[PDB]
Amino acid sequence: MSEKKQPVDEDNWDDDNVEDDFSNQLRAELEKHGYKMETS
Amino acid sequence: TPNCRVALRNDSYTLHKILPNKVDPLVSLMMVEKVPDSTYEMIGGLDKQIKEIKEVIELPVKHPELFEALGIAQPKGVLLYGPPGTGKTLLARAVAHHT
Amino acid sequence: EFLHAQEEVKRIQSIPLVIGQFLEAVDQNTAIVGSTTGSNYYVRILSTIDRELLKPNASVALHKHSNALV
Amino acid sequence: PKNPDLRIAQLRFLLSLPEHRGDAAVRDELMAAVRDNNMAPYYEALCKSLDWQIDVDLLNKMKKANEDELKRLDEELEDAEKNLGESEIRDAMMAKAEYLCRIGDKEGALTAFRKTYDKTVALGHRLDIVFYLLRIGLFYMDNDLITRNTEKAKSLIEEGGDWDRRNRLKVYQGLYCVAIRDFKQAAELFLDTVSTFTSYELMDYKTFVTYTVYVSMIALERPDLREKVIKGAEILEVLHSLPAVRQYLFSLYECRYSVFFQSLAVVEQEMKKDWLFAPHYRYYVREMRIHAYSQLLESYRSLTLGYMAEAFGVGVEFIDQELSRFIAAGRLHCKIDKVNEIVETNRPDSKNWQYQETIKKGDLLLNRVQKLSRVINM
Amino acid sequence: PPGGGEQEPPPPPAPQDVEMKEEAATGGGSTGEADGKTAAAAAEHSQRELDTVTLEDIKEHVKQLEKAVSGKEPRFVLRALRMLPSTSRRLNHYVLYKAVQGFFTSNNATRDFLLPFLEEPMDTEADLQFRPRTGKAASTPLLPEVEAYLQLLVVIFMMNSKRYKEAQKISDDLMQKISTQNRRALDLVAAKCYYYHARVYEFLDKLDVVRSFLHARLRTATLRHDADGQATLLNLLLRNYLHYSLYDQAEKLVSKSVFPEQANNNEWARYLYYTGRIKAIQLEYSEARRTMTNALRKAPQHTAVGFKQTVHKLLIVVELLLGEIPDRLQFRQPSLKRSLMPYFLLTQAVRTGNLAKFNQVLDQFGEKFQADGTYTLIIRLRHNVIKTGVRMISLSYSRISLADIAQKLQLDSPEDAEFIVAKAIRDGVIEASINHEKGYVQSKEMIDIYSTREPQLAFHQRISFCLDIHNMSVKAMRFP
Amino acid sequence: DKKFHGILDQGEGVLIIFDEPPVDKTYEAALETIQNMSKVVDSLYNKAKKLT
Amino acid sequence: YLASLIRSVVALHNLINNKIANRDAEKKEG
Ligand SMILES: Nc1ncnc2c1ncn2[C@@H]1O[C@H](COP(=O)(O)OP(=O)(O)O)[C@@H](O)[C@H]1O
Repeated sequence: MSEKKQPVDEDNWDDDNVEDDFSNQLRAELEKHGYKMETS
Repeated sequence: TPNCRVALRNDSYTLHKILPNKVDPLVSLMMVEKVPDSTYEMIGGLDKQIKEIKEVIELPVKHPELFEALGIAQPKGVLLYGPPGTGKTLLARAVAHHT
Repeated sequence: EFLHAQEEVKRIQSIPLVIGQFLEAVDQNTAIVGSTTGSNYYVRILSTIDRELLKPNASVALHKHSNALV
Repeated sequence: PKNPDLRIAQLRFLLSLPEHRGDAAVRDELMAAVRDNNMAPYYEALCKSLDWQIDVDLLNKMKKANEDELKRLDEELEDAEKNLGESEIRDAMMAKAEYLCRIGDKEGALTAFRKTYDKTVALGHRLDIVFYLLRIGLFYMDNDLITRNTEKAKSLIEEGGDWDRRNRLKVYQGLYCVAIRDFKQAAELFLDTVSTFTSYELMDYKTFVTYTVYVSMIALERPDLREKVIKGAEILEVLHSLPAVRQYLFSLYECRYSVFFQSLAVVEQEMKKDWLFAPHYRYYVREMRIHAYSQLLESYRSLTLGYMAEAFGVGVEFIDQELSRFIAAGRLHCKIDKVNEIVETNRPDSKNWQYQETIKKGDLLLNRVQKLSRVINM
Repeated sequence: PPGGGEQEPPPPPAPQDVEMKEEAATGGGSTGEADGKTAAAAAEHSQRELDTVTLEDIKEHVKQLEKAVSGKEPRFVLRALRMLPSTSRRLNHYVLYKAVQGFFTSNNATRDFLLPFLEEPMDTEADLQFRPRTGKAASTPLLPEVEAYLQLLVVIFMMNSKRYKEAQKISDDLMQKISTQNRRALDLVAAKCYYYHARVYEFLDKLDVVRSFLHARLRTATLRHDADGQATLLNLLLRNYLHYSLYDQAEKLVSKSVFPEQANNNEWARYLYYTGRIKAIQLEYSEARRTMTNALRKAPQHTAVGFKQTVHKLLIVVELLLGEIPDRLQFRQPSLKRSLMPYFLLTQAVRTGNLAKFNQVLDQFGEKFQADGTYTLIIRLRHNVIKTGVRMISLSYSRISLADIAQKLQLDSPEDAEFIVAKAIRDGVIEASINHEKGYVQSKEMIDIYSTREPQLAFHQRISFCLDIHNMSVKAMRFP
Repeated sequence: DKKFHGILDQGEGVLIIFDEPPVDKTYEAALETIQNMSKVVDSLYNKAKKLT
Repeated sequence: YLASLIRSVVALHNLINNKIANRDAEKKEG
């Protein structure tokens, strides 16, 4: 058994969707709000 | 077994088949009276009387040899007394339940 | 053909019908009833009755002569 | 004992995952690690620690004291069987295996708890043993062993009332349903906050108040927040000592939208450093943003997008890119316009969105049973 | 001699313990029950031969001092194996060579002594008509020569051993192949030696005159037997025709050999994958993903499965080409996690609308994709990035300027920002119009999609499908 | 607070009032069966997948 | 669509009810 003729050689899913949205977008979005008050 | 039901044909009254297990009359007796089945876990604050009642009843069943080493007759009768409503029935029901 | 024989079996459910009471069953498709003549009986059943309408303490019909479950 | 045992699991989280913050956490845990006879649960924590080169006599003075308690059990087991009580070998170490549960690993616990489970004829010791198995199964996150004994717990409470074993139990699923991302259960298991006692795991009752309010603002809408957690005297006076969380809850209720994001930045920062919310802190606010957006947006129809800068949150382009990704996410029912600078809403019926979740589950169960019937029967 | 004489003397007999029970039970069975009475459609000797390939894959590693396998060959090759009264002495000869390893020293086969280990089918009335013996008596030495492959002046010893098996293979193709399963049980011995016939040749030799011999092997296949001869001779036909530019793909479309109808659950499983990549490589997208999925859920329960590390990568290459994406790390492993992180970072760029985010991947991992041999499908995702984005923007913004969408897609030009939207409508992504005089692209709001016929088409696919599995539960039940 | 339902306008104050009990009974009381039946197929693993 | 979905699961539970009576008698009876 287990031959496989070789030609070549929750906890996990919801956050992966949440990793997809803010992948490179405002990770520690905490301190821009302190700087957005005097600008906007 | 003695005191067991059976089936029975009627033309010749030949024995047919064992009909199971009806009741012991002792089982029906306590079923009529319905004592409040208890345990040590519902005993409120009687720790020294539990130690007294085990010496006379609990020990001469599990260890009958332990009195032959002392060579005395094993006890037979226990008197429980006090004002009513203090747990005479539940303590006696507890000891018979746990051995 | 099975549906024709399915309905044929209820000719035993005719009119001179007596009344017992369910007590228990030994096994599949055979039970123990108690008639209203005082004597209990070990009877065969009829197959088409839904078995899951039995024993709180069920009123049952019994055959007149053969005195089986009906 | 297992009663101070959950703070250890929080401080292990406090040790490893804040990477710069790993100096005082490795000291105050070692303040409790190499005392109270703990041997097993910190070898790889010592591997995540520094060298600590001489721990050998530090272990030898403790594994001896482990053996000392273990050998007086070995001196108990023959004096209890000679003149028997209710199997007083087992009955002694049915309280001393929880020591061995803390000291050793689960194996000394599990073979002794299932030993003493069959001893006691009343559940009043059995159901307290089951609370021990639940608590270690949280430490080692035994997500498949908690499913067994929780039913075996709940099957015991029906005989008797056992409300100090039911209301105690509801906190455990309430911490388990918030361990998993299941918030409509966690607020429902935290529904009482009345019989919830000054426990061991949330030793402040007010920390339990913070956990039951952070999940309650997600799970239910506002016919129920405006009756339950604004009018409960059991819940008002305990955050009456809290300036932030009183302001954090009421800013959504009072429609003080600008200061809502201010304290939300504090909580989401706090939710990151907190244990057991850090698996899902990025899931929290993106649900709380879209909860905050749609509440304002479903009152009006012809709202301009530049009205939300000075009254809801500053940065017009910040509003722009954030609403752009949520309508594209398939939620937040409105339709933003761009070059006349207005946000128009719609109202879709409760059929298509109710239809959309049905076609998800219908594919998923058909994925389950088609894959099953290939595996079985060759 | 003490470090030898306690660690070297147990490697001879304990393999001799298990080799008197596995291929001696195969030699005790498959000479008398494959050349003998029968080994039917429900046979055991094929699965017994499946048990004597896998065990010896990871059994032998060492160059065999103390003759622990180097003495097995002068044992196992002096075999007539004709009938029981002449093998009752050979049942002693399984033990007579054991003291040859022990009392004396045998001939230690270390890379030179395989030439007097192959010329034996003349010695003491051996035959080749009993090819249920001799095809196995080829493969019982033909495997462990080539199992390690050892690639140092050995290849000719592997070759001449195959040549004697190729002489058995021509007697298979011509002489009395009927109802003894002389083709059937040796189509496996054909198929299993082909992978040792290939990794010799895929290492240092050519590839293509074997293909015409394989056409001559495919010639007699389905021409005497239509069971496991149509199957393994076509994956082993395809295995370098995909990697070559020879015609070989529209041939396999109109070929009748597509269905052997049964191929023993593991060669059938990858069979739908080698032709699953053929539709992938020649632009047949939507047909491919169902024979890619069907090639996944028919594989067994091993862990070191590096071809399965490729099919899970390739199955959602073509689904990025179609738009749908599942969670790929839903069965992530310690050996899958490292084989996903460059490729999982690719589909991160696809679910976004950024344009040169594709370029930030294709320079970072442009070399990794050419190692897996998949780059030619990767290069065309920019058509699917821009159709994902134009669906994303048109559904979000209703009335957006065409001189704003290009700056968000970093297109660097508004003058063709009209033009992708033209091909977005020509393909049919978005419906609504463009005010080319003004510059805004307005979109109509969606209407009652509930009272359209199309959710019944989500049903009618699945009404008829769910009645099939209820029928298949009936058809597969009453075997008793 | 959903004690009344409608919409408010900002330009001139127009309250478009509408009402429909949409449907609730047909779908979500049929949706929860699916997740009940999912747990039945999960419980099939404890008498088939372990067993044969 | 719900009622047909139920029909597939019920006969699948019947399928194991024949795989309980196939494998657990060939070693017992023969
Ligand atoms: N010490 C006690 N602990 C717990 N329950 C008690 C105790 N004493 C009496 N009860 C209650 O009294 C009832 C039993 O009556 P009991 O006191 O045994 O009658 P008696 O007067 O014969 O002792 C039980 O229902 C029990 O709940």
